[PDB]
This record gives sequence, structure tokens and C-alpha cells, in this order.
Amino acid sequence: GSIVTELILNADSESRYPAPKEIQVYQNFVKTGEQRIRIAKILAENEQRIVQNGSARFWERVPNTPSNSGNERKTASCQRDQGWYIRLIAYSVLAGSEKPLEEIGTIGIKEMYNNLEIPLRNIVECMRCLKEEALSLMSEEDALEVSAYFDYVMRSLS
Amino acid sequence: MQDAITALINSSDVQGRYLDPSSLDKLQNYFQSGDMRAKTAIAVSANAKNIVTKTVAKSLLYTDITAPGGNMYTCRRYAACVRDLDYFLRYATYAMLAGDTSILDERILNGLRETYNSLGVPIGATIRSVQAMKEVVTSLVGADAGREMGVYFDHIAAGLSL
Ligand SMILES: *[C@H](C)[C@H]1/C(=C/c2[nH]c(/C=C3N=C(/C=C4\NC(=O)C(CC)=C4C)C(C)=C\3CCC(=O)O)c(CCC(=O)O)c2C)NC(=O)[C@@H]1C
Ligand SMILES: *[C@H](C)[C@H]1/C(=C/c2[nH]c(/C=C3N=C(/C=C4\NC(=O)C(CC)=C4C)C(C)=C\3CCC(=O)O)c(CCC(=O)O)c2C)NC(=O)[C@@H]1C
Ligand SMILES: [K+]
Ligand SMILES: [K+]
Repeated sequence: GSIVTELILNADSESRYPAPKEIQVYQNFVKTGEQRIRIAKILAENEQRIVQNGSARFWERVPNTPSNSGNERKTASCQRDQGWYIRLIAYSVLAGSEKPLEEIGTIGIKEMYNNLEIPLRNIVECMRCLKEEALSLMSEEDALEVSAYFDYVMRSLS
Repeated sequence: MQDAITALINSSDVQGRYLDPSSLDKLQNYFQSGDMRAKTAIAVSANAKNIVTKTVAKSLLYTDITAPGGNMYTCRRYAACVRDLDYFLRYATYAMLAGDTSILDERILNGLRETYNSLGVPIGATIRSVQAMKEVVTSLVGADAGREMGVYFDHIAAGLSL
């Protein structure tokens, strides 16, 4: 879903047309479209930079972790996940909501990682590392939106 | 439901990819259309009862369906019919705003062909009335926005034929 979907489904539940408030939200949202796309492009072209620089800070911060146990596959797996969370965050920025991130990445996160036997706090940590890298690649304003999505993932992991 | 954005996100997500150059900008296309979409939804919202009145007048009245034994005979059945046209208009507006037809497939056409046949609701008359709604709305918003709402109306009509 997206901000647009949320507005529509709201009206749907009251069996009516969009209200003045729902229309204004929509107009303010689409007005920020070009900027949103600029941000998502940043993330796209800097996936490897963010992941590798963040992995690097992360592992220094946390040496006891299953991606740093001299196990490739495990290391590869964790690096892949970081890339996926970037992709999801980028989708969320475009969508104007954490819905994309929620549906694809957040709902079930504790159950999956718990099953895989990966400590949750370590994932939170790595998210901080990834968060920093990405913020640095972008303006002050651009950083606001993106920050909250990274925060969201970290919220759901605790 | 899925919107113009959600759709592009989902087509990307199944191949594990970031939005591609064409998925982007199709997005720009959409974001640019929002004003017209908000304009259209506002106007339809303010002429909703009026649109269905004209729609009914041009396709369903003075026919065998409003005669005793007809499916639109009995004020209850007449009112049911008008309620369904209310639903087509509102949901087509939701769709247009979303820029995706998916909401029609899931909230309007799910079991409708089947439900109608079960109840004896004439399908050819219903399609006729949907094509009138198209024109009535085009007469209210112009051909430019009329084409857009048209696509959603055509969708509903098409999904009754099957
Ligand atoms: C990296 C920061 C941390 C880490 C993670 C870790 N991941 C795996 C294995 C998998 N991770 C996933 C994750 C996902 N599946 C999904 O659908 C989503 C959402 C889109 C994600 C993010 C999956 C499914 C796997 C299993 C392998 C597979 O892809 O089929 C491992 C390996 C575990 C193992 O025993 O093999 C690891 C280590 N590890 C760390 O140290 C960090 C804290
Ligand atoms: C009007 C253009 C035509 C017409 C309509 C007709 N419809 C019914 C019965 C039903 N209509 C629906 C449709 C929906 N209900 C929903 O919630 C949705 C999604 C938002 C839709 C699209 C359903 C489920 C029914 C059954 C429930 C009910 O009876 O209210 C009737 C009544 C038929 C009867 O015999 O009771 C009628 C008259 N009929 C015409 O002649 C027009 C061509
Ligand atoms: K969970
Ligand atoms: K009116």
C-alpha cells in the first residue's frame, strides 16, 4: 500500500468520497514526488557503498555475530539482507508511507530472525550503521524522511 | 488494494530489483496527474446524485425492466439498482485517483457476474447504464478527464461480459 491507498481505504470504510482533508494530504504528497524520486535514486546507486561501509563499522562495533564467524554464506546472507532493507526503505520513500517496508520486511521480522537464531539487538545495531552511511550521502531535508524508515525497522526489532 | 505506485513497487519486488528507469518516471507521470485526479474526484463528489439521475434517465427508464415483473420494478429494486450505480461511480473514482483498476476487481467485480445471474439482474442493461455513466461524466469534466474516468468505467463493463 501507500499514502494514496490509505486515504482511499479510509473513505471506503465510511462509505463516502474523499474528504477535503484527504484531498489536501494527497495534493501535498504528490507535490513532493520529484524529491522522493531523487532520494530513492541515491539509495539505489549507493547500495554497495552503504552496505560495505556499514558492514565495516558494524562488525567493528559487534565482533560476536553470525555474519562475522568466519562463515561465508552466513556473511553473504547478512550482506544480502542489508541490501534488501535498503530496497524496502527506498520503496517506502516513494510510497510516502512505511506500508511497503511493513508488508515486505517488518511484519514477521522477530519470528523469522528468531527462527534463524540471529540476535535481534545485533540487527538493530547494524541498522544504525546502515542508517548513518545513508544519511551522509544526502541533504539535511532528504535525511528526515529516510531517518524515520530506518527508525521503523529498529522499532519493530525490539 | 494496489495503486499506481504499489503496482510498480510490487513488479520490482518480485525480481528483487530497485525501481527501473521506466518504472520511475511512470511514477513521475502519475505524480504529475494528481492535480487533475483531485480535480476530477472533487467534481464527481459534488455531482454524484445528479450523475446517477441522468444515467438512469438515459439507459433504464421507459423500458421493460421498470414494468411489472421487471428487475427494477418495486421501489426497493429500483432503489437497489440506484445504490449499485452509486457504488460503480464511487469506486471508479477511487480507482481513477489510485490510477489502478485493481480496486474494481476486488471490491466491485469479485462475484458480481455470478450474483447478478443468481438474482435475475439483467447484465446487458447494466453494461448499457455503465456506458451512459461514462458519457454523463465526460460531459461534466471534459474529454481530457473523461477518457481517464472512462478507462475505469470500461473496466467494470468489461468484467460483466466475461
Ligand atoms: C545481518 C545484518 C545480520 C545477520 C543475518 C543473517 N541472515 C541470514 C539468513 C537469512 N536472512 C533472511 C532474511 C529475509 N527473508 C525475507 O523474506 C526478508 C525480508 C524481505 C529477509 C530480510 C533469510 C530468508 C535467510 C535464510 C537464507 C535464505 O535466504 O534462504 C543469515 C544466515 C543464517 C544461517 O544459519 O544460514 C544470517 C547470519 N547476521 C548477523 O550477524 C547480522 C546481525
Ligand atoms: C441497476 C443499474 C440494475 C439493477 C440492480 C440490482 N442490484 C440488486 C442486488 C444486489 N446488488 C449487489 C451489488 C453489490 N453489493 C455490494 O456491496 C457491492 C460492492 C460495493 C456490489 C457491487 C448485491 C450484492 C445485491 C444483492 C443484495 C441486495 O438485494 O441488496 C438488485 C436487487 C435484486 C433483487 O431481486 O433483490 C437490483 C435491482 N437491477 C436492474 O434492473 C438494473 C439493470
Ligand atoms: K513479528
Ligand atoms: K448533485
